[PDB]
Amino acid sequence: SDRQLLLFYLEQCEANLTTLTNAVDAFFTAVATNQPPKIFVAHSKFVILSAHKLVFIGDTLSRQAKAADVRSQVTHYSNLLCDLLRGIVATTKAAALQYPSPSAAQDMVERVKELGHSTQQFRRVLGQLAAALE
Amino acid sequence: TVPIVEVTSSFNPATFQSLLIPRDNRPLEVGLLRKVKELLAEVDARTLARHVTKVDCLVARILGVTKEMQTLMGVRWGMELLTLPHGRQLRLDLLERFHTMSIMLAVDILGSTGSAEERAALLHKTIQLAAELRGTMGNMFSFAAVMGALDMAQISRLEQTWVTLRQRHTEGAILYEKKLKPFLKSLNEGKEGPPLSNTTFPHVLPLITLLESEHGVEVVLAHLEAARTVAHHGGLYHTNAEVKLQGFQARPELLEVFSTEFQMRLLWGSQGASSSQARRYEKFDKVLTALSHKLEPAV
Repeated sequence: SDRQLLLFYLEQCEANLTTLTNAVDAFFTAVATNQPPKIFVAHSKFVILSAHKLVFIGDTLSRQAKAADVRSQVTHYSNLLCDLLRGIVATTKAAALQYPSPSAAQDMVERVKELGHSTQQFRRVLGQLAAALE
Repeated sequence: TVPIVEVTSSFNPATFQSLLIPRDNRPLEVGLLRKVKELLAEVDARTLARHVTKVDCLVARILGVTKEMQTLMGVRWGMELLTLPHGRQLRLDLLERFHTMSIMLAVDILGSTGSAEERAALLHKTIQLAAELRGTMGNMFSFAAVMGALDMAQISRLEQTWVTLRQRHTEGAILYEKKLKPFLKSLNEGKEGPPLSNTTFPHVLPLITLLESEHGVEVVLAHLEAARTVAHHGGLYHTNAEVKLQGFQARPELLEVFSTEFQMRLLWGSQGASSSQARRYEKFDKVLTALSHKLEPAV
């Protein structure tokens, strides 16, 4: 019952998307007010934590799911999120190491920004699947 | 519909019944402490290890998992379940188990009032248990719960006991300081863990502690990425565990001793075992340090 699943986890994803949106919001303010690595690195951890909840969900869906189209989709998005989360850790490191560096911070910011985009598109594709199933 | 979300703890001390634990028991009843010490003493560290691993694995859903259990979980294995957001109750149960076990082991030790010399021998056996958990059983969960016991401030300040462990159980003491302790330090720093092929219960305490709420952004991502290997390997741990225990001849009473419900009731008594975990744990931290001071006074 792929549809049962997708709806269940889409709903799970959705409960945690609030906290992620908050973590990311907090991240962006710290960066905008020029906070030191002590601070924004902390916020990075929170952002990486919340978003990793989605990678796990995607992995489960990659395991259960009976439809092979649905396994291909969610494996892709889970893998792709983890890459972004690595990018976030790397560029965050670089931000701290070079602090204060407006440009190194921007790289870090762009990576978080793409993270928001991919988790969005991921939730969206979860929904589009579960709907293809009627 | 399909998969559900456990909202309540799967441990229910208040309803636990047995020959050891009668209806309305007091906390830390002496006879029962004595029986528990007797039960632990009766048997070598290896069978102690086999026993906890069994229970550990049942609670963690590495063993004893029906298809009907799987359907309710949405996943095959508890290892997978504890990465998922609804795995929350599992994660909390494993945390009660972990700390409550460490308390149990610590209390047996501080209950060894004969002399620093008997205590040292008991300490040496606790270490043997941790070495067995780690090596024979490949059970990182109770391995760390046992090391957790050996490292409570209340145990590590028993100077007479440690000195005499150094004198009489020299191999043991070294094993602890030079092998076990630094192994655990790696596991927790997300360094290379135990060979998957002997593993039966992987290191998941960093992970479940994270998801419930110290580390740096880099190990934090290290525990999380690693947890994917874990979840993907639920079927390997089950296998290993079932093969490692084929022919296991369990002693009922011993299983009781290593059961969290039994422990909660033992430690906190009926009534007491239902209090919050924070309060139960706060109050015991004081009970320990007092025993510890009566045993080997600081002055």
